[PDB]
Amino acid sequence: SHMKKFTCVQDIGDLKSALAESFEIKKDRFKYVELGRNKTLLMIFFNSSLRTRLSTQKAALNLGMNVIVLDINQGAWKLETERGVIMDGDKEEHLLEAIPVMGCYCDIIGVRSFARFENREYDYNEVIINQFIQHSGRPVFSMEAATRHPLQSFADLITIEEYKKTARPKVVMTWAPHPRPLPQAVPNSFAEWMNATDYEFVITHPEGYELDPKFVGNARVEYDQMKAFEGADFIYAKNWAAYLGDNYGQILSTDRNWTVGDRQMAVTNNAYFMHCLPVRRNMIVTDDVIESPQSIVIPEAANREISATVVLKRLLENLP
Amino acid sequence: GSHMKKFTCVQDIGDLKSALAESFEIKKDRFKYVELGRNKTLLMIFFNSSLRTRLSTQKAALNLGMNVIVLDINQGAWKLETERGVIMDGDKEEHLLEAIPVMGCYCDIIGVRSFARFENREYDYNEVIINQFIQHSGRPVFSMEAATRHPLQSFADLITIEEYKKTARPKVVMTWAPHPRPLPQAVPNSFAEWMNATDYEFVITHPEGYELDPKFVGNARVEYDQMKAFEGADFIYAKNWAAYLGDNYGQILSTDRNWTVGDRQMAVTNNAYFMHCLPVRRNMIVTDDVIESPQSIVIPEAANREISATVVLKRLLENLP
Amino acid sequence: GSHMKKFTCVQDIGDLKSALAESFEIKKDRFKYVELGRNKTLLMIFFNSSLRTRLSTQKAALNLGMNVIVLDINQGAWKLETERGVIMDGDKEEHLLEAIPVMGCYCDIIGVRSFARFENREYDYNEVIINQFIQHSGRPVFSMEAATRHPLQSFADLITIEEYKKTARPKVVMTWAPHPRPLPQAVPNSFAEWMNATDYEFVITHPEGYELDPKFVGNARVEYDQMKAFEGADFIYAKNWAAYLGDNYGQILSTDRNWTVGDRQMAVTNNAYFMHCLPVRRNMIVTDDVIESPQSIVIPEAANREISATVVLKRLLENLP
Ligand SMILES: CCC[C@H](NC(C)=O)C(=O)O
Ligand SMILES: CCC[C@H](NC(C)=O)C(=O)O
Ligand SMILES: CCC[C@H](NC(C)=O)C(=O)O
Repeated sequence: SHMKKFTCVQDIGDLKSALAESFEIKKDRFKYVELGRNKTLLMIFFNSSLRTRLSTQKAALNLGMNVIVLDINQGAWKLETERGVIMDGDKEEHLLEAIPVMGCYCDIIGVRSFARFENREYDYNEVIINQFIQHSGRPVFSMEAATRHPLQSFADLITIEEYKKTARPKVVMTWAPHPRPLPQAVPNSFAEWMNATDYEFVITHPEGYELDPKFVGNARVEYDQMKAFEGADFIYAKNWAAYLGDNYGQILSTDRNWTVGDRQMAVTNNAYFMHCLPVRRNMIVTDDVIESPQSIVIPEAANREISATVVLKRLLENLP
Repeated sequence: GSHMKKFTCVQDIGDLKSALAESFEIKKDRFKYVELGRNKTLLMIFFNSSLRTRLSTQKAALNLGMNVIVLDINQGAWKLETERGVIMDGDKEEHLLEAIPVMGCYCDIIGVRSFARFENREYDYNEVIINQFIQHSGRPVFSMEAATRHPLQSFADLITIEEYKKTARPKVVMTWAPHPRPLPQAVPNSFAEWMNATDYEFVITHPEGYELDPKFVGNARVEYDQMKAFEGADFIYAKNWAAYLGDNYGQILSTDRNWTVGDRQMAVTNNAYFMHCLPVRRNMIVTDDVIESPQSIVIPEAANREISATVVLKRLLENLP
Repeated sequence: GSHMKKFTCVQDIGDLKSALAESFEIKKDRFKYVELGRNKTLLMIFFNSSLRTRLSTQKAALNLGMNVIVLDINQGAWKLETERGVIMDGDKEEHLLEAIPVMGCYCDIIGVRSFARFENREYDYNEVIINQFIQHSGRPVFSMEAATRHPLQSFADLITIEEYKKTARPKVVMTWAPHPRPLPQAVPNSFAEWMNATDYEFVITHPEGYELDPKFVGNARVEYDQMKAFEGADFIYAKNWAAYLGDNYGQILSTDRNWTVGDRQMAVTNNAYFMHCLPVRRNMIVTDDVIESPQSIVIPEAANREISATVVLKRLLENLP
């Protein structure tokens, strides 16, 4: 296991052993508290965060690491992302100096940088997250980039294994309405990871909301929500803005009929309800559904500490 | 008392005597229990500003060798929707109902600061928010100032009065003072609550209309004449608060600068010490001269916030499963 | 020199030789003194933005096994009233006079960053604020950049020049450069102050009207012809600063892009290295090509900020009561 970064499911290697370490740590949280002694983790945020912000610090502490959270934009200087521009305006520092500089004071870097929805190529080529990998001079892990969110998916995996009633459950990812255009990072990431399992994976969303093929893989895509839900064992709801052609980053619908309510859950095999959070109640899911005992939203969130501890541990183990 | 499950009111601290004992024990030997909280994580959550609580609590946690995570919800996280059963099709991204449980997932103890909102007296006085953390965080919760109390502060105030008192049962007078904005009655309520728990001679003095909730006032003497209350006092605890009674909940009834604690009033005291929880608006709450006088123990007071916090944190730790 | 009570100017570091010695000692063995600062708490206070100082200082403190509390006053705390004897019946909730002492209550060492306000030259140059922390914090105070100096930076600059110099006494040229906003002369002042303390050949080059305070310029050669100053330089330290003399204090006299350090000027140097404290506005202060060239040691420089901080912090620790 030579983890040099953590941005996609490939980086975690064999899911079996990965899950093994996961539950090992769930059972004995501070087992490796000495592993990261005198090792410093730098968490950088370009966007808001409750779970990632908190869960990652806890994870680092579980490994006895030093933690430095940097909310660039608030305490530091707004960065100029484009190269070859005359910085005679708004920005004081260029990303080109910033990244290297930040790498100077830590051993591992965590970066959260939501898709900007300004240019699909820029977003999907994951320019920013890649520059940290290229010039930080340190191992970099994603706290959600423009197109993936491995730390989240990994946790989702852990919780499904943790709660599944059979070896290969039917896991259905469903779109839901949201008032703002959200990245497809979570959906992309979830699919990517589910496709890596032997689960029966199905993706259901409205017309026009198809995700990038490379992520969809060969998962069944059902345009009829009620159909996809039939006999599901797990429902993973999440909204995302359009991706195809002329609608990149746009809201094509706010059809409240997709709001995961009791109507749809009923058709499932008494499936559990999952969501990465934050969640807008009575938009993505009904108060009753999320409050029902089938909702494992919290246990899920909880596992974020685990996924992070494992990834952090791996990265540490491979530090020079 | 040694079964601390939370810390929101004076009842939670148990026997004042032993509590004060631990306090001075730690004042003397600050890191005596530095190993107690090893690998134990404290989560401090702020919904409002803070200098003293923000700083003093982190130091306290470190004194116990704990891990500290300060979260300024609203800045780094997502604004929460507090009301239940609403359609979150607007401003907010996350609901308090998910937020609290989630936060509990990553720590062992939680500290919350949530000022009274002055929107609905019942909501504030039923301490809905602070209680939901207690109900759904799944962790021991301590108040960094709720809507109606501020135990961490009062406890420190107690420690400092004991620390400086010249006699066994001093006359401690709490006095209202003018302020340009409507402030919570959390500090006053809390102070009374704690003073009433002592054998001190406690007196509360404020303008007409500013009476505090009876359950807090207890049976403390209420003097509407400031100069009278001040007579022969040993300690003066000044603090402003907005009206509470009936139609004026959360409102400024007066900004009478005559109540500003100046030399005029101190003179009538028994050379009393001056106290205030801070922040303090100079020449509004108290005169520059008074606060700068040697009778002002404002800082030593503030300093004790580290102590009160260390003790509470220690107790909470000791009772962690 | 070995009894550090504060760190605001080059005098505080003592003998440069031994100072540099410790510097490289730590560069080689980063956590050598990780036990030195155990159970010692550092409080970093920011009144202005910061990437390098904010990060480098926390790392430094960790290298010494210290506790770190970063406080972004203004965001999490209460805006302070700086002027004394005012009636705080407005905007501010807390006065600097209470704030400083209070903050000192919870730490062992304090780091403060407070940019020059450019409102009154005397106020800025008398370094009123940074001095009040020294006067009333009750703790050793070190500058994270005050109104007129930035020792932590200069010390690092020194370390990197020694680290890269090709001869015993290189020609180090500090050059002004255009900037759209009026910047403090703290970095330039500080750089000169430290260079003047070395046996290097030091030259300062800037446009007419931008002369720095004499006490800082010392007896360094001042060349108004940029191209002349650059001739055969071994190190180029670029940095913008607003006017200082008489009627133009804190003002932009020029934005002459001819001073932008580009290849044109570097060519005339002795293949000199390029330095800058950062942040840097590309194609304003320096050309993309210049800063990206291999002669640019901008990052190695920034990196040394961790070292300068670790040394200063170590010294301060060693002299704690
Ligand atoms: C972790 C989720 C972050 C974000 N959600 C929102 C609502 O901003 C997203 O969809 O990527
Ligand atoms: C610690 C005091 C906090 C607050 N003060 C202000 C000014 O908001 C209050 O009166 O509750
Ligand atoms: C490192 C200090 C940077 C600062 N510059 C700005 C942009 O305010 C200054 O000139 O002091």
